[PDB]
Amino acid sequence: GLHAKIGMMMSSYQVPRVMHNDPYQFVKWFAAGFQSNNSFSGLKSTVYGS
Amino acid sequence: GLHAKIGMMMSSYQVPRVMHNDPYQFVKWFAAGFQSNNSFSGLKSTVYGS
Repeated sequence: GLHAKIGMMMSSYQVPRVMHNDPYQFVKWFAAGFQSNNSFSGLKSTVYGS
Repeated sequence: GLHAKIGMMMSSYQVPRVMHNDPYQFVKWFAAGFQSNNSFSGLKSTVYGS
């Protein structure tokens, strides 16, 4: 039915500091997608009420 | 006669990746020069036909 597929799990890292006055920075990223299942005969599987 | 002098011989390296979406990049560089031997009057050592 309604299912999800994760591309890359949620990870985090720090942009490294080069000089002595480089500001602190951190980055979080994530990737996934969604789809509701249809059959071969064209039978939908989710109902949204109004 | 015709000779060459190599400044730096052919080397390669990779630009390092900082973030998680930094593109991959590589650089190759090289340095040398050429000279045909001569003398004081204008006597030469190479002939180019037509």
